[PDB]
Amino acid sequence: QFTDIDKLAVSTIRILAVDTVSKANSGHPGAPLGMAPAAHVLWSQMRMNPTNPDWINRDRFVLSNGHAVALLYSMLHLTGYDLSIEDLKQFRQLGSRTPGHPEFELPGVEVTTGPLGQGISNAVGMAMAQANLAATYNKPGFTLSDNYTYVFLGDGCLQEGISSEASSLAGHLKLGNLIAIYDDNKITIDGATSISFDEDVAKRYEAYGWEVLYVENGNEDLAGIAKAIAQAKLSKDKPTLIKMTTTIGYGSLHAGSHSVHGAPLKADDVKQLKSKFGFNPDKSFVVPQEVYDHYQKTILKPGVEANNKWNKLFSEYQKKFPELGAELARRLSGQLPANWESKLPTYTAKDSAVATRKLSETVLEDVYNQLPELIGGSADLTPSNLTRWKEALDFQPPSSGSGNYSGRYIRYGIREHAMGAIMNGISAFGANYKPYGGTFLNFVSYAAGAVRLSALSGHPVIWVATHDSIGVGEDGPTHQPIETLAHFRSLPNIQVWRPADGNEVSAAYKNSLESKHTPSIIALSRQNLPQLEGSSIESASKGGYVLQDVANPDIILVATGSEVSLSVEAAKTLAAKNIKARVVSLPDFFTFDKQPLEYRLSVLPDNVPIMSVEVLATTCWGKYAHQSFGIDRFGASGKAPEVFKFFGFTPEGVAERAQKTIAFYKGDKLISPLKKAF
Amino acid sequence: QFTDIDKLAVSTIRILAVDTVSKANSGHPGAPLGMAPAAHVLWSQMRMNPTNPDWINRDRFVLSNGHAVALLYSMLHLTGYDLSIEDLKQFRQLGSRTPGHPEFELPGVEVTTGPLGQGISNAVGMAMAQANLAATYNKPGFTLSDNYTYVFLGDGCLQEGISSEASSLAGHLKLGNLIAIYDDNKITIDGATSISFDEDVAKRYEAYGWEVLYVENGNEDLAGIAKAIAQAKLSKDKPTLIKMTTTIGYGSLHAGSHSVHGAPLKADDVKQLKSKFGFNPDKSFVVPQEVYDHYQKTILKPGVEANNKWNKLFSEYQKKFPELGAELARRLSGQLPANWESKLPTYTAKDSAVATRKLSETVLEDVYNQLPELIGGSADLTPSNLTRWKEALDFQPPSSGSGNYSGRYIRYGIREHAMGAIMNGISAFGANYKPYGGTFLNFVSYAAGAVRLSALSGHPVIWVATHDSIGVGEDGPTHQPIETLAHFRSLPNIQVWRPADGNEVSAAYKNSLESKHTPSIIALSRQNLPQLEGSSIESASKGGYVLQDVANPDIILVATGSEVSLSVEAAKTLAAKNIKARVVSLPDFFTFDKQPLEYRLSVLPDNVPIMSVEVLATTCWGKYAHQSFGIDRFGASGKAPEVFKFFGFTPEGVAERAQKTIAFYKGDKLISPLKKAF
Ligand SMILES: CC1=C(CCOP(=O)(O)OP(=O)(O)O)S/C(=C(/O)CO)N1Cc1cnc(C)nc1N
Ligand SMILES: CC1=C(CCOP(=O)(O)OP(=O)(O)O)S/C(=C(/O)CO)N1Cc1cnc(C)nc1N
Ligand SMILES: [Ca+2]
Ligand SMILES: [Ca+2]
Repeated sequence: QFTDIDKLAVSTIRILAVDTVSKANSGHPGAPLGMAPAAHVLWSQMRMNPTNPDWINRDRFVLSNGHAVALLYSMLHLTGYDLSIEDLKQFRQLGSRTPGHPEFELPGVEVTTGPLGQGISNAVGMAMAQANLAATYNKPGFTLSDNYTYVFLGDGCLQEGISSEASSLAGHLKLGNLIAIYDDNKITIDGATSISFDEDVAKRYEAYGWEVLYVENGNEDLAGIAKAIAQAKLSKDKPTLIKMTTTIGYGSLHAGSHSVHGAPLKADDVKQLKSKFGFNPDKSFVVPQEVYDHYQKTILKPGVEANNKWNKLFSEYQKKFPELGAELARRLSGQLPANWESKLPTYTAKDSAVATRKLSETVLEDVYNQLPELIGGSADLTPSNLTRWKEALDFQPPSSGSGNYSGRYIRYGIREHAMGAIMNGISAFGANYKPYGGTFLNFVSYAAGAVRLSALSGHPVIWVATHDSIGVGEDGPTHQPIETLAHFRSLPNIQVWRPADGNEVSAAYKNSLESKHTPSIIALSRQNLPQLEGSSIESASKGGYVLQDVANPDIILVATGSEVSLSVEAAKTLAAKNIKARVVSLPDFFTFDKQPLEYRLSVLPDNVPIMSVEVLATTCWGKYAHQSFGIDRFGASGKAPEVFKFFGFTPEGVAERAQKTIAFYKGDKLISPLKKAF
Repeated sequence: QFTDIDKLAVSTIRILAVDTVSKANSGHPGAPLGMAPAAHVLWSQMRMNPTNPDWINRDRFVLSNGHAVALLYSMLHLTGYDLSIEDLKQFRQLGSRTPGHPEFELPGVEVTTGPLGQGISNAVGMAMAQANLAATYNKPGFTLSDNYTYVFLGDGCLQEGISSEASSLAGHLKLGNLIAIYDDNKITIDGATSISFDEDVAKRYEAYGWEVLYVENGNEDLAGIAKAIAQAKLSKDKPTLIKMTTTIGYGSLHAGSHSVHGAPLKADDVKQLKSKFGFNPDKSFVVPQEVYDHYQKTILKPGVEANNKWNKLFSEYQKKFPELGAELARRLSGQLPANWESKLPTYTAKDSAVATRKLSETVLEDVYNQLPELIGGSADLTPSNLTRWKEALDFQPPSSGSGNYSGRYIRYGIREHAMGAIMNGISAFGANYKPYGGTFLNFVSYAAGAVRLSALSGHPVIWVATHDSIGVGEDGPTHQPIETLAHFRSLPNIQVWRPADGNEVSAAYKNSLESKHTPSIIALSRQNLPQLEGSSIESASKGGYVLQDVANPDIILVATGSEVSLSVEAAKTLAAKNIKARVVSLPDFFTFDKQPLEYRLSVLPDNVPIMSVEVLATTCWGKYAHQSFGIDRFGASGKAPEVFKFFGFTPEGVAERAQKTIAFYKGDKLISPLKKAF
């Protein structure tokens, strides 16, 4: 039952968003105006604490149509979050807390959106995390977890393939606490949706197993919107999509036109809009006191009290369940178990040779019990990635018969992109969730859109990327990575691990799991590799180190993964020719670059030629080596050993190129590629 | 009406594919065994010429579930293509004509598949190309174009978001000559589809506007498969999907199990399989003469005659329609109009400043009439990319009211990945089709899966990627490319143009359009840039050149796009300090690298420090410069000019770093980064 104060709040939201966009003379007024009614109704019935944006059991909201951020900033301010009118007055300005698209860093913003399709996919992950948390910690009389996951999205998100992947999986998973509101306004940047998007959205979502509800007049029907949301909560066995029809830019002289999608409304348009809603056309950023009072009473105080009651319930829970209570308390503090790394496998040169793919499997087997927050999965490559521990229980709806929500292994299906965004959502949920997902390194590229946000937002997600090179063999070039590592090494804030042996694999996992703000891609091989003499978790955790040292080397061979052992063998060939080669292992560029310059230079000093060895593109190696031996063309379908030889990657081949490099620089003064002039 | 010979052909296909996989001791026997009946029926009614795989009006077949390639190689051999049993006996071996996944290079293989979801998307493009060719050249009594586009796909392709994008668009486009057969075998690598994929596929496709037919017993129902295909052809207004249920690995002792998906069948399993079908369990690669005879009579001879009648029809067409006939003849020869480049815009330092985004629009406007094979489009960013010429007619179904199939502008919607694969399909169709698609550079990354195949297969598609950097301004970091260029510059066989001004933009388009085997990404800016003194189409067409020369320079400033003008201004600042700077423009790494070493060294010689300037990652610049001034962190939301200054990109900022570089190397012997030791 909504009254005049509710209508006033809606007008306030609409005008505040418009003023925000107008002052910036940049931004999108359309969707904010169209979705204001829904924002008011939804937020007014959400259980959250504006004074504690991190409350674990808060209902969560995701703006998948991120360009409509002026609406989110308006809601954040109006409902009590730490965002002021001045912040809104700095919308889209260098260094403000109000960037042109929602950023994870801001309190109240659950994830970074802007790239269409990501938000809704993130929400699927949030709902999955909630389901697991509840199934793992809830007890009779102690409902610690039961929040809802709300999402706003438009035609753009519905067209991006990632949302189809995520929605198909969400339907299979029967995520009944996931509720999405679709802004059905029939407009996109190119004009009417009919010119490129006339599918039956409702029918498609029902096909995924979603319940689809409708709100014919999303422009004014507050009760209808409220009723749809209420109904969505009743279908606990199906995620729900609410097709809410609205007029983009409602209120504007050009409402319903693509022109109001992403350009500020003209001054006179804003004036008539305000007058129309009973506001002074000559005033801006106006918030009637009655509106603040209303939200204080309907959202803020009730939210603070809900959080209060929850803290009381959790306090008692820890007394009732000391172990589970301490476990969750630890997770909420964002810390892994003390000395958890002690369970990471260690090796010596005496141990047998193992593929890093298998070594990875062993690490997972040795730490999954120690890390209850660890949630794994694979994009339909479980037997190939070796990402599922022996007695794992799959994350599935109870009715499946293949597992339940307390399960910790996700069957993502052939959906890399959605897996990437879902992991971001699981990570964003909190409670120290540590999601990891497996697939072939070459197909991690299918999820670049999501991986980029993992890096930008700082979601510590982990990609277990096996079959890292031509070592794949027979499957051929369409399956053999060449540009993949160079790509992500060029992406800020992402670890790109390529472990050479057992100890390096443990270091990769150690650093990846302890990471709080940096995602990780761990590139693994399927071919067997020997346990290197000189490797250790401690040294490899530095991203780069001297594996095999020698006094006054004639050359330094810097390599990664499978090529480190190759370089060690090449060193033997060189030694047989009275040539000294120091071998450097560079497990991770990112981690290495984080070390002090002093250390990095001790690894890659001046006065000695440095040649890199890695069976992938050489484009990214200029930062560490003078010359590079790699592959800058596509692969080949053939037995792995034969393919390596085809490309010249044999001990002799490396040694020969080392000799050429030595002769090439004889008599020259060499400077470490690490030294910069500014 | 199929008889015993047809059943024998199916058994021959099944066993040949199995033997092929077994000899390689690598590969996938599952789908080939399951889809053999459909392959026989489909191919037996396809109008194609095995003796001329390039016949423009041939019905086309795409194996979207590429891992099932043993089936395709079997069909190619059995039906008369230039592929021998020996070729099959070299399946998955280094250098053979039969790699582990289908490659575009092989005659009879329409596109490269293996990465799931690409094939079906490519097919959508092929059908679109056919529709346009027919609408453009067909005349009363002269039906030059009317072929069908057939596709085989499995659960894997249906799960990848790219196929949803492509299928949604295909439905909107009412592509009635597109017919897809879905291998509904309920199995994927992780096991039963029910664990991650239980959506209602039929309902979803009907929601897109596709007609969905069924074949309950795809293991034996030859007539049913034939009837489904016949029915599909009757619905000229809807693409058709045939849900054909089969048993994966039909015939194997382990049929129906995930174990037969991608591992050769054991020796004894193969033996019982052969005995079961009436073949000798001790013989391999057996083709009964009656089978060759049957295909000679039902496919090869009829195909040769159909191609013959078509050649006769086209010869008469050329006499009837001299102009249109010569036009199509030219296109079929794969050549652009003689001296077509004469229509490319040219500029001088006297012309006004223009954003390369706008310059691009002008090129398109000046050549679309000259190039009838040019087909453009945008992923819902037409007004932003400026990719649509003034009097263009959109490619749409006749019933749309927005255009028809003769239209040359595609409204791709927010579907970058599908746009990438669809352009590949349009390019692959032939008739010299030149598709180009626009979107923001940062979202080209959403289509990496397809772009990679553009490079691997060698489809000369063109991406008009606007808003190339922080110059984007207010939209912020989620929209500002940092790693994008570095990523694709690390990918073999792809041009990554970043034109600095008017002449460079024309050079970019000249090289991109004349390209026969290399795709292109043209990175464009939105900010205005001046017409450079020293630029020209001829010079820029070399990928790299000396824009502003000077005798005995103290430093060389090498830059791209918007940073070239910045470096020119920086040179003025340096000159004011009695410092000489030569300015080099590097529009395209790929094209530059193609030039003779002699030329490249003349542009980037020894004995002089070289500093690169580009507002993106520096990770890829080690190949050309000693020091690099770029951005290796994410962007910021703010007015463009302010963002540039924040990152220090002003004439003074570049000049200062140039001075640091000069001092850093004073007294040292410098070698061009271009010189290699091997
Ligand atoms: C294509 C596109 C938009 C479409 C707007 O349609 P919508 O239906 O989602 O909403 P409205 O109803 O509000 O128009 S908003 C937008 C941006 O770049 C803006 O962020 N873009 C470019 C864009 C392209 N591709 C991706 C992955 N993300 C994007 N943001
Ligand atoms: C996941 C996967 C396959 C699933 C097979 O399921 P399917 O239902 O399409 O067919 P079957 O019925 O024949 O099993 S086959 C396959 C490969 O790597 C093989 O090419 N892969 C790994 C893979 C992952 N992701 C992408 C984009 N492409 C791939 N090829
Ligand atoms: Ca819309
Ligand atoms: Ca299948």
